[PDB]
Amino acid sequence: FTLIELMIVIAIVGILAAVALPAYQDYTARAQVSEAILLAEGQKSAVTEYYLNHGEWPGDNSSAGVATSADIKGKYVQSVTVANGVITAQMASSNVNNEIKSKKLSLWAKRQNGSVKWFCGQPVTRTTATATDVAAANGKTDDKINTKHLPSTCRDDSSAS
Amino acid sequence: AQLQLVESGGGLVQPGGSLRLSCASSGFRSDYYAIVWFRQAPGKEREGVSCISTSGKTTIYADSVKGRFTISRDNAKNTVYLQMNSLKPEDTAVYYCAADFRGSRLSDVCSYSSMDYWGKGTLATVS
Ligand SMILES: *[C@@H]1O[C@H](C)[C@@H](NC(=O)[C@H](O)CO)[C@H](O)[C@H]1NC(C)=O
Ligand SMILES: *OP(=O)(O)OC[C@H](O)CO
Repeated sequence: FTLIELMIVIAIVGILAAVALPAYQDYTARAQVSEAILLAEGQKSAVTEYYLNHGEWPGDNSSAGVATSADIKGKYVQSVTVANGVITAQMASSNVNNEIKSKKLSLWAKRQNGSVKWFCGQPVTRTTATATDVAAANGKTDDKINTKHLPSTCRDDSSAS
Repeated sequence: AQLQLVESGGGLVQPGGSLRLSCASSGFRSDYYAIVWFRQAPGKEREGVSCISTSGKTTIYADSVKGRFTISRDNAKNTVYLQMNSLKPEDTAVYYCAADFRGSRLSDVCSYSSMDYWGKGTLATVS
């Protein structure tokens, strides 16, 4: 070989040293969202019982017999709120991923003639404790977890039945 | 878990007058409660008048005070106001202020049952 080959080798080494990386932030955000999913999954044992024994969905945390919203905290979750049978979990604000900072996800159920279906996805809201339909959050504050930061099994739409 | 409520603003006014009642609550999480106003006339029993939700976007009234009473909440001063207009001689009673615990600051449930704390009461007579 000669000097040209060595220079080309050095250039190739420099090229390989600085290379683009895939979007690994989305996977980390997906991993961190699972904590809020698990924390919200633990409050459905006290909502279904109230609905079954009273005929209407719980209005607040007091009616469902769960702890205070600000007291349901984890490593990346700061609050879990129950409102008209809808469970909303909010992320933290300081030591989290830059993409799921102060964002919310929902967990609601719809009653069928022989089962009670459960849905997971973006935030939704109800209107009355005796209603059977849900609508979008429309918070106008950009507090919705993006689709890319959710599992493929947790992307239900507000009109799903 | 020792919230206390103080009621002030009562007085004596002629019929057709206006009065402003204020309830001040201090201690721990005072923004997690729903303030409900009661009224007890001599001879009769206690009854509900107005209620306000924790979120502040749900206010209910009584059939006998519809269109004449207004209730507002200001969390900055930790006070809840109840304004009366077009007073009637049949409104002579003692007003009380009490709170109900709701584990959320974004609730919309108002109820007149199962109250926790209470207040001393304020005197309001019209003649
Ligand atoms: C629990 O939440 C219920 C929604 C509420 N019920 C109502 O508001 C009425 O059914 C009118 O919709 C209950 O009063 C709440 N229970 C307690 C103990 O606060
Ligand atoms: O009042 P709640 O428990 O729903 O929480 C309010 C907010 O999330 C502050 O943490």
